[PDB]
Amino acid sequence: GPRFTFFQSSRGHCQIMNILRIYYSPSIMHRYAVVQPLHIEELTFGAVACLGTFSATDGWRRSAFNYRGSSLPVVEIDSFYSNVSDWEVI
Amino acid sequence: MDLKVVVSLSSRLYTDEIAKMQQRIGCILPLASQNVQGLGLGQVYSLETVPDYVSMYNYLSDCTLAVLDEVSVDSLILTKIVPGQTYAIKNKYQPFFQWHGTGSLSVMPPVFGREHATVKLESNDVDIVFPMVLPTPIAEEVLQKILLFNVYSRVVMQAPGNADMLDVHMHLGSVSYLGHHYELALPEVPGPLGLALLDNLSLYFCIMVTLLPRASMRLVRGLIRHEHHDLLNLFQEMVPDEIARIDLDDLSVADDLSRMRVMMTYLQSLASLFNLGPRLATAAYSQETLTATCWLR
Amino acid sequence: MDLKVVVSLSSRLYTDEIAKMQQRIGCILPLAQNVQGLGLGQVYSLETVPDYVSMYNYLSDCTLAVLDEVSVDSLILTKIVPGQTYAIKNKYQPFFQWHGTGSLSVMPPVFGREHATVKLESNDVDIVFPMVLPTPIAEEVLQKILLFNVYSRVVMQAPGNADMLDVHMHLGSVSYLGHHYELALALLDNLSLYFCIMVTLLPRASMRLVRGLIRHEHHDLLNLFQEMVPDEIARIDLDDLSVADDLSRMRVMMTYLQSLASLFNLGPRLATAAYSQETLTATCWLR
Amino acid sequence: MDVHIDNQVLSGLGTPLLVHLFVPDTVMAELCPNRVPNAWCQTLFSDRTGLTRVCRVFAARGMLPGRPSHRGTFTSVPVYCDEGLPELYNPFHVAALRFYDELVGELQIYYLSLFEGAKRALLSRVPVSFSKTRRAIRESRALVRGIAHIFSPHALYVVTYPELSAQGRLHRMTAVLGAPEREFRFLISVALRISASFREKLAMQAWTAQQEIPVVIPTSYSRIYKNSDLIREAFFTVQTRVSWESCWVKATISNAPDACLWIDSHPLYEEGASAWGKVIDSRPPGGLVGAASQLVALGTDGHCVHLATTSDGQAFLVLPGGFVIKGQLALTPEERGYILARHGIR
Repeated sequence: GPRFTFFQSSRGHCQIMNILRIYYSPSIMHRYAVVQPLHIEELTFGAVACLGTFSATDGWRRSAFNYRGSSLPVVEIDSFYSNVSDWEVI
Repeated sequence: MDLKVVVSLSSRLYTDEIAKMQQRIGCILPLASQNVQGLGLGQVYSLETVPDYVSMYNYLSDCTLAVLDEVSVDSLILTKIVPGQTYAIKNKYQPFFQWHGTGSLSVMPPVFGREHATVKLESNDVDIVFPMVLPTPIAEEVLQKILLFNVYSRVVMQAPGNADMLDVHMHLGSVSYLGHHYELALPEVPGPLGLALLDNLSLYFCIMVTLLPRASMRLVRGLIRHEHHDLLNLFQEMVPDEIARIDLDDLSVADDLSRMRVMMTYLQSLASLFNLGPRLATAAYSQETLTATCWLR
Repeated sequence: MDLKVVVSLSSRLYTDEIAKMQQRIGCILPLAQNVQGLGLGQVYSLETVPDYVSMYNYLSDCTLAVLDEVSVDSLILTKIVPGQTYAIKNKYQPFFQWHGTGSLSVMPPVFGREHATVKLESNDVDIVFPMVLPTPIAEEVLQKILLFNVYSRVVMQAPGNADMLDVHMHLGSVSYLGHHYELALALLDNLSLYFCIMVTLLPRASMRLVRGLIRHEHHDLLNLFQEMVPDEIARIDLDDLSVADDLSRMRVMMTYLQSLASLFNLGPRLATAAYSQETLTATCWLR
Repeated sequence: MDVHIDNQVLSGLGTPLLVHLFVPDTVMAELCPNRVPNAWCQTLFSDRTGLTRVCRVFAARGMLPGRPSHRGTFTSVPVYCDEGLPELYNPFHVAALRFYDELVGELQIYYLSLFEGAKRALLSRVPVSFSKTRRAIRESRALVRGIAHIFSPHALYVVTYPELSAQGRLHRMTAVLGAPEREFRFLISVALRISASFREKLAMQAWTAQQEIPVVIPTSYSRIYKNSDLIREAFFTVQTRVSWESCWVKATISNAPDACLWIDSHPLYEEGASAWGKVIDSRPPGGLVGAASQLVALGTDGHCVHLATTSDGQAFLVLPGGFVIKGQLALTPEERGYILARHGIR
């Protein structure tokens, strides 16, 4: 089943995808061993976009977003400068 | 908002180099965040390493650039690059490039030789080489030329009867400009990161060769069998065997749409790969005094 | 901060230019100021064929600007900074869509020459706006006109292998988010020329690069899993050809994929935030 | 098991048939020490010498066999020789490989040593690599067998397994001398004509040293070397058992890449297989003074006889003691073209 994930990066926007492929390569080595695409789609494996920037002077401080059921830790981003860019496939 | 970031040296800058740093005023230098080392490109491009122009490309693209405007002894003032401000940049680089095109600007590693961008600093244990500033079409042409050279010089070295080593160094060779041809600096081994870039490029290539729109094959066959175009000069009235053997099937339209869909998405991904290195949008480069208002795109 | 740029008209107008500019008071327009070098009237000129890729490069070259108000002698417009925001309305010859759409394109008008072109007889500038249209709409339209030009030129080439009805049922119709729009028709001839010579040199280039990069790494799991991918017939002929013409074909391959790579990026990528449907305007900022 | 499916799909242009191999790590240690290489196929003939087209072969080291009896690298031998029908075999037939990472070391292999071991062993779509599908299911021990290698008296391991009609027509193939003979006698012919050039150059001159290279020499040089003691110049011709590592042909292939030199070094009287074909530079800014320093260090090697070949058609012999005997190089361009085709491309 598909998934959404998040990436903090201190590098620039354009160079970040090539390092993401290097990180992401064991997730793509498991594909295509058991499946082979017909009806041709599926050659794309995920896509990345920019959410924006934030200040690295104050780092992310983990806090506790709790429901009444259980506990759930969360990464807090303070002084975020939001900028939605376009989808870039891998 | 602040732009003024002062950087101290650590020892007395000698008066022989204050003259040339007076000569290099308004140039661009890569930052580290202060300190003295790495404020420049000597730490990743030294004499010891073969210049791969890709790891230093990684460092200049990954780090925010900086303008050097004032040099004094034991203190020199820098100015960062933050998007939204229209920086004044002077083209002060010995391989000259007039910005008659007035296009978008591009920064590149010193591929035009070590001497043209270096400066010796006998005060401390730091030497500075400078990033090259050059327009968009020359930058992308020299980029594809240095990648094609580091991928084909190695296979020419792989040839046992390598009768022609100097064939690519004079055909590929210099750079394409109407004013002059300007010979560049050429590595012999591509380095690791260069082969990583060719690896991802060949990955995109072998993914995109699995889908070709078959109608276009018929068009280039018909135009070859029409008059030979000036754009068709690279064929010199010849049909390659491969396009003759991938046209055994007929012309369809159903697979053509999804073919073109994945081709748009992978060409935009390839453009995102080749829009690498920080870019400048130019408004009104003034010709008579060699200065340009530019902001970070 | 005042980003407003007045364009001084040479000749006095009359009421039709008023009615057409107030018909077109929302749409955007390029720049260099001067009245002549104002719009796409230096590239949509009828003294030549109005080409596509040079039009794209000229539009990406100069900055963009929105028109605000028209007087008898002045043409009040405001240009675009990537710092602050602006407003944008459609007021276009096709009234397609602004469906909350997080990305927007500015394409040159490929539907019709005079569909955007407000033609003025008092001054022969024949100003013409680029089409503002959202991004999947723009990609689908560019796909469906590129393949339309390939199919038209191949049925002009040989009328045996191509027809027109089964592609009019297929690629004359654009559809997006419950809206079904219609589009039909030598600039696209040059574009399809670039596209066809790209895909023609692509097998030789791809097989040369994979034979170059095939065994650098001596055991990678990714390398094998990407080299079992390609066509088994796309991997025969390299050493029959020499080095010089092959590398020239590589050079023209690379510069053409770079040019078309920026071209299949959708040009000046505007971005919308909140579209008010009852007002027909969107809040925009350059990105 | 990667390089076999690598070269199998690759060499379909210039080869109909492809044979897969192992190479142990002991059998090429005398070829190139310190694991300096990491190829190129050119199978010359036995009596139909001529010249043939070249084929590239890919390979890998450091990846271990499924046999733990020995642990070595991967190679593979293409076979494309037999005209029309491939059912005939050429017996007593060399097949040269140029294993390399940057052209050092050669690999001579037989068709008998290959095939006797081979018999002894036995909305659209993406298409799959077809030939890799049958190698994963084999995974067995009987596919690899031990072959007494003929050039070096060791074991060379082959791999083959019942793939398909190409390897199926291989194990039925048989058919009804001089493939190692011609290259050695060709070396002795060019060595005899060069020694004859030295003979006639010492004859037309006064039989005297010009001493082109400067060395100081002791007064007992006519004692610790005896009178007319050219017994090393005598048995020079037997000692050159190698040629394409030897500098003599290295100058002829260097014509395609002006002030260059290649030096062979043979010891004073059988100290061992010293070296063949080293480099004297003039291109980089080490310069002609560095060339002169390396040259006088060559000349002061008191227990090694050096032979110097130029690119422009001249041969030189260096006696230990700084004495130089001039000589010519002029050979018929048929042998020149045969040599540069034997290495690579004209």
